[PDB]
Amino acid sequence: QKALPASLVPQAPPVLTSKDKITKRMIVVLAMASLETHKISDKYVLLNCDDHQGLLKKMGRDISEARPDITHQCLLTLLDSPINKAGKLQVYIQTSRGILIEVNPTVRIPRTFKRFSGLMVQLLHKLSIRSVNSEEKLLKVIKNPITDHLPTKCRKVTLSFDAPVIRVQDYIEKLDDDESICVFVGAMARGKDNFADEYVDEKVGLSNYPLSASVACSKFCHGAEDAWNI
Amino acid sequence: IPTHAPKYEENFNPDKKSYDPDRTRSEINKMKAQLKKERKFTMKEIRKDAK
Amino acid sequence: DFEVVEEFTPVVLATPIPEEVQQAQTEIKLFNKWSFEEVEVKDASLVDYVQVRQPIFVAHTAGRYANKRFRKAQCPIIERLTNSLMMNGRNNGKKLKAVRIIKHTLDIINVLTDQNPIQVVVDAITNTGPREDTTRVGGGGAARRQAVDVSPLRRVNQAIALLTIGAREAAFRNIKTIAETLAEELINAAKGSSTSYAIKKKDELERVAKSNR
Amino acid sequence: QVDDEYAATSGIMDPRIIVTTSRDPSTRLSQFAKEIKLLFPNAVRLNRGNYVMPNLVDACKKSGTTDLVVLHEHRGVPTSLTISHFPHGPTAQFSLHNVVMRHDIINAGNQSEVNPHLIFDNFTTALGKRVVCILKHLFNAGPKKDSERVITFANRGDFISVRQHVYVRTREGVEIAEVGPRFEMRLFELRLGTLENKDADVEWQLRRFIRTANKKDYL
Amino acid sequence: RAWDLIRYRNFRTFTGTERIQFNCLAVDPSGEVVCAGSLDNFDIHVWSVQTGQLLDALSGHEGPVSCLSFSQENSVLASASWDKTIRIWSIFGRSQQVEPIE
Amino acid sequence: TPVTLAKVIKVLGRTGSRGGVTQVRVEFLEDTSRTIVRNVKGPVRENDILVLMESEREARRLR
Amino acid sequence: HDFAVTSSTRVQIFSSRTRQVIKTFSRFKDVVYSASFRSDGKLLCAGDATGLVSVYDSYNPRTILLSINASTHPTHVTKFHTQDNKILATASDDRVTRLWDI
Amino acid sequence: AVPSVQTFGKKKSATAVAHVKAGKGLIKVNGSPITLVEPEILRFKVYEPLLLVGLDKFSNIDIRVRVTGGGHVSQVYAIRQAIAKGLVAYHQKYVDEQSKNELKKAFTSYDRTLLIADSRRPEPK
Amino acid sequence: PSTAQGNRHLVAGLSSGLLAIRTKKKKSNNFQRM
Amino acid sequence: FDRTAKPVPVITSEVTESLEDMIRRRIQDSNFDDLQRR
Amino acid sequence: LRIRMSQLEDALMVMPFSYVLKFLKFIDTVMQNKTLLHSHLPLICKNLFFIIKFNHKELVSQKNEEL
RNA sequence: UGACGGAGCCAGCGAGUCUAGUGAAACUCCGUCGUGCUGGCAACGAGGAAUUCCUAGUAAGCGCAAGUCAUCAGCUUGCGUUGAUUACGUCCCUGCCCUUUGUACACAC
Repeated sequence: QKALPASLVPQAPPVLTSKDKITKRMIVVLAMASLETHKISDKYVLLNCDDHQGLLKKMGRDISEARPDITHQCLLTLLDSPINKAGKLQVYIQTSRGILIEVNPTVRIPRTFKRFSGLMVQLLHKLSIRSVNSEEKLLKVIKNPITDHLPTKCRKVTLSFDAPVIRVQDYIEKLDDDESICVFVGAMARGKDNFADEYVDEKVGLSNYPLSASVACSKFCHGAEDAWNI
Repeated sequence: IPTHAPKYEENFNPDKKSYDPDRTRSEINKMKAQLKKERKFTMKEIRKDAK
Repeated sequence: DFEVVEEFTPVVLATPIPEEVQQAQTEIKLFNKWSFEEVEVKDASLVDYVQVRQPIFVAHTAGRYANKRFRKAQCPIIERLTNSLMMNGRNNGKKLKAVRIIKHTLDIINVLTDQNPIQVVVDAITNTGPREDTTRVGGGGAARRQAVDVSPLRRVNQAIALLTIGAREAAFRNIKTIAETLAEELINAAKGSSTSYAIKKKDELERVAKSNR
Repeated sequence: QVDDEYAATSGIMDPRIIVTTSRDPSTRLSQFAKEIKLLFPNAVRLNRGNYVMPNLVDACKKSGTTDLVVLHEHRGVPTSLTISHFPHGPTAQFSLHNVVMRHDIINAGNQSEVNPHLIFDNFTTALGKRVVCILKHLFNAGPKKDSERVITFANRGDFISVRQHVYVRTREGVEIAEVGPRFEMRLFELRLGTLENKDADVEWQLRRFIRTANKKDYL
Repeated sequence: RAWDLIRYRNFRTFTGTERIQFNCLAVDPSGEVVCAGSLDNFDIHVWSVQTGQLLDALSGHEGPVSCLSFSQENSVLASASWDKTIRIWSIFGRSQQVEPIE
Repeated sequence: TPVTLAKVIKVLGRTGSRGGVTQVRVEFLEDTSRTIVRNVKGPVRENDILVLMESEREARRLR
Repeated sequence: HDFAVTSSTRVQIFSSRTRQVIKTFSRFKDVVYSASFRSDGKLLCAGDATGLVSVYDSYNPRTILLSINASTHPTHVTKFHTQDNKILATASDDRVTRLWDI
Repeated sequence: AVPSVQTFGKKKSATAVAHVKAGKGLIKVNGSPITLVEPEILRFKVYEPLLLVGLDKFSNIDIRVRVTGGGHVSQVYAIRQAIAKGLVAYHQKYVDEQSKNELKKAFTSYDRTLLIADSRRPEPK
Repeated sequence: PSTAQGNRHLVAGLSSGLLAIRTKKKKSNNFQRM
Repeated sequence: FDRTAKPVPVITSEVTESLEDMIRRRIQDSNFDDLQRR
Repeated sequence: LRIRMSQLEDALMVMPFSYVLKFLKFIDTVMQNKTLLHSHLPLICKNLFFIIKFNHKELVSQKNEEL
């Protein structure tokens, strides 16, 4: 009795940004990312655990906290997840130095590491990155706090290991038709999972094992895909 | 979702300017900046030794 | 029964005055269209802060309300809406433009929902203003919030602010203008539909206060 | 000694000072005016925009303020200050030449706000005594003798170097530190009425174009 | 000047600094402060009663202060003067607030 | 959730409250004799009504 | 005293005293199908071949009041209620009519 | 020879002189009628001295206003002030004092800035 | 419609692409005192 | 050629230490000049 | 005793009515030990009379024969 | 909050035989369009971290004049027009200051 749509040819999904605070989506926030740049005399680099013996110790910090590889391999996982292709996700990151970066769904993050390093240098110093086709602007540093950009109806949870463990599928179908889900995952190597106490009302976890960062991201994304039938 | 490739220069340097692919407009911008700083320094120095 | 005669000749003037203008000497309506009687504030604690008991002809009372503390609690709430509408760098000072788009949005509020638009905007204020909020109890900067209550002047202030800036961002680059987005916002806020920026923001503030109560 | 239009309330009463900018000031002039209002005490700043100078003067001299400091700029860099003493008193208007301000340089902390000590160096002429009186009756009378901020108006050939210092007195001398704006101001005009008119009689104004101009000081 | 009506002694005398003659006064309800206005000075003189000192000189009338009265409940000062102006001074507690009614 | 209304009878002074937050003493309207100490955010004065989502909670200081 | 004629991709209101087009509505994307006035004669609904009911106010073609996005099929008939004022009935090539509160 | 009355209405730099005398009932601002006073959204700011007290007070008198200076909204505020206090002064001088202070009570209950401007400002805090 | 009160119209729009309207239409004060 | 007036003095290290040890001497011996209460 | 006289009327105004009721219990116990009643009579009188004078409206609406 | 195209209107400054006055703009009304950037493979669609200032004719918008022995024209100072939001409480944080016999005469503390 119910008719078809008038057009069966599949449109691309509408790519969502911070200029659409209405649509239900999944925000993933990579917190405490290690994205800092530094001078060599002549050259700029992104601070690794491996490009130096003691540039980090000359800057004062310890070398174990200069890990951009793990926010790289989280960003790859989130932007190759099917929910990003279906257009129900956008990726915000926030550096441990307090710099918020909005990551478009339409971006193609480069697959090797030092290509991503050379991308992050120009992002951190030019505050904006255009496409090669130069029609839109698809990786940009925006203004803190993140709650100015998150949707107006959005439950904000954070991910940890010591928390009441839930299942992502029934947890996401608990929330209602216009509520989004903002999942603060920590992109540290180690640290207390308190990076977003001031934004978050629910601190949850996914396993009973010490869960890696991109594995936690992929677990929450696959649960969201099953909950939204993707 | 469509997937665009990001445009960025390799071995980026903020202190150096961007590599324009024209050697007769990057050159005029370079030498405009050069005449501005040398003219400013020159007439600053001649008015302060006049003082 | 009993009847008073108090005019004794049909009043006619040498300058011709329009019939609706000389009809306006029996009741003061806003823009000569929208009556101020039977406009109640359907939520107590906000009566004596949303003022609808001195009727006006236009939202341009040039009176001085910013030289004592609660004196802006008796500026008429149409004019408080107008003054809050004329704010950003682009539209500062332009009170006549703000009055004109308030006139347009009350006309289209009435033509969509066929009821009194002053009653609609008063219901929107009393549904939008949040009844609880969180301050940041410091401890030097320990990121913990403590739920406080919130006074009715702050509720009317934040109600007008949420409504007007919701109309701005809803008109930011869509086909609709500020008058039509503000009309949609005031209608949805009046009935309380949770499709408005304003009462979604109220529900978030009240829910966060319920959370870290 | 205290002259004929300051002698009624020389040390009886504290002053009351308004500090205000020229018209639609730049941000560095607003920072500069905040620095001047917390250079000298019982001074407050007033946002001049769309203020007429006659009714500004009338509102000040019926509210009871003693004097007014109006600041003029040039693209951030402040260039003039006019001091108008209100009970039909004098206006000394100055130009400012080498201005370095702490809001420009360094977050070195906060200032001290004590009733300061005052140093006046070689104001030898009667015009020097006049400008000393007009510059120091905008300060609070009778500080404590252990007040630890001093300011200095030192004449250096008609260019009053103006600085502010804090000090402790150590075992072998005294150790000084520089707070607040340094200037060299120079008086280009005195006149005997307030700022409203410019029909007032001039007590002194510098003659730039006479041929014996650069032969003497306080000419 | 103030008069004890128990020991019948003038225990307090308040003068200004300007040698003016006072034409009206007003006291606090909680009698910490006396207040007085003249017809040749345009100021209002505010004295503490506990100590004897001149606590303030309120300025802002442009005509001789004809009358003074303290509100008996909320303790706000109302002065009114021959410049066609009544004026309301919030003296107590950090305000220093002035409201002129023409 | 049933809500309740409470009129301010006394703005409490010299409490050591955090700035922008003022303690206040409100009595109810359904039984206008019993009070409770709340602490509000915006500007408040006497005999104005404010809305309590709960009344089972006395207010401490904030600091 | 006025009537709206729905041609392809425009709706023209003619006057009943001059019989010329007083006003015209041309900002439709596909063929506009139905165009009727409300019972108060204050606003004008037009169903369009893209299933976008757009209701303007009559005698002002520049203020589109609201654009109901009905079915993806062409909407072929749109008329307000004749008793009620705030409900609009649109049937389309979706074999289902809809009552919309405006 | 005629009973006439002149008043003044001022806002920021606009100023309006209103002559009220006995007549047929015509209210004219700058020669043109009162129903032409632009910006046309504040025409009811100009009208409210008439609609607050009824047109039967204006049925026997003719007012003329000459408005110079100022801007649009300062001129409509000068016009309404001049009209209001001119009606009050006419009913004082040539009609009875009871209608005089009834008019003063009605205008003062609406806003006393129809009758007394806010004139000398600022405050030096 | 039923209350037209003026120039009354019958309009018919054709499939040919044109519109057909057929309407039915509808000394001195001294001397006067004398 | 000739000029109108002596131009504005460029502040040097020697003149800033000149008025600096001047005010060192001055605030050492406390021979400064303020107002006095009446 | 150790609170001061300038902030005593604020210290007694801050506390709610449950603390007023247990303050009345404290006064009721302390005037059985007649040693420290008589050494603090004007302090007990001042505090107790300000407390019930400030909280008089609620106190006379409490219904309990114990109080 | 646009772009075209017409129309209505409202100021206050300023008068050396000297220069090489009438009038403002924002605003108001009436027709028309219709909202995905730039080149001979560069920038850019309201500007990050931080930081500064600000309480009524105030912030901000808008134009018009002058050019006053210093300063200014790579601009400066006037003048009007339009005109708000939020504090107007508090020492909780950051600081700065004051006092620690009550003295000054009662009463009270």
